[PDB]
Amino acid sequence: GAMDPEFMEMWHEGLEEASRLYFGERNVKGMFEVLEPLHAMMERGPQTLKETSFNQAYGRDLMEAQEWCRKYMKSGNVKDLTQAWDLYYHVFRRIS
Amino acid sequence: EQGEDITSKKDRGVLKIVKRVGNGEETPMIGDKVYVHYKGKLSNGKKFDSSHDRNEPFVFSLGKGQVIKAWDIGVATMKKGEICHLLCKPEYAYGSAGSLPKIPSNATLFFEIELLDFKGE
Ligand SMILES: CO[C@H]1C[C@@H]2CC[C@@H](C)[C@@](O)(O2)C(=O)C(=O)N2CCCC[C@H]2C(=O)O[C@H]([C@H](C)C[C@@H]2CC[C@@H](O)[C@H](OC)C2)CC(=O)[C@H](C)/C=C(\C)[C@@H](O)[C@@H](OC)C(=O)[C@H](C)C[C@H](C)/C=C/C=C/C=C/1C
Repeated sequence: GAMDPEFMEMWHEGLEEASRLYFGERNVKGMFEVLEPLHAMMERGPQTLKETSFNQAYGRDLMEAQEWCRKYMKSGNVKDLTQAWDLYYHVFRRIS
Repeated sequence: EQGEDITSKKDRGVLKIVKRVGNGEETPMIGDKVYVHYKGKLSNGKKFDSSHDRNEPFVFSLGKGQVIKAWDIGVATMKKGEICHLLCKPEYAYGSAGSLPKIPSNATLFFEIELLDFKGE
């Protein structure tokens, strides 16, 4: 029960780590390995009051961030990844 | 180069100019949440970023290494409402690794920073 992590904590810890890998260590591969399971978990949908609020507040923004990352996969244009990180930052600064 | 050396080592690594005087006595303290607008330019004057493109003030926690050293040093000297220019040698910015694609290895950076607000947490 108490130990089961929920959306807000998983994204807070995960964005932190993905950002360290990308901006700190220049490791795009590692960054994606952290972000992909986080987007994949959103697909199961909110299972709690806290998760539903989180999904209502932040779900659209995170889905947009994933779209920019998917574009980056095709374009290789770092500006696309920068757009994604503006959205991840926008979410992170509000949940933190 | 133009500006006052604000580094603790006095190695001219971060040079500051006040563009608009602020309103404190107070400068932000370690760990404060700081809210700014900013513009970043390379040494040839080419813009690489402006906070306004994110549609709200840029926020970070001071003195935690969340940002490049020049910012942790420079913003700690500012008063609320101040605008300053910082010239940032690579040792206080992105060093030999750069921040590609926009920022090359061994780049001196220029920032204009407006300190909007700061709070304890
Ligand atoms: C999309 O645009 C980027 C910012 C762009 C990137 C490219 C550079 C040209 C630039 O255009 O900013 C730029 O103008 C610049 O040079 N900046 C931004 C303004 C502050 C000064 C400087 C800087 O230090 O950026 C920073 C620089 C690029 C990287 C850091 C330099 C210091 C070093 O110690 C850090 O090691 C980790 C890495 C980026 C930031 O200011 C962001 C806020 C902070 C981080 C990523 C890390 O501190 C991270 O550490 C885990 C965190 O604790 C954060 C809060 C965790 C959350 C989830 C992540 C948010 C990510 C936000 C990213 C944003 C808005």
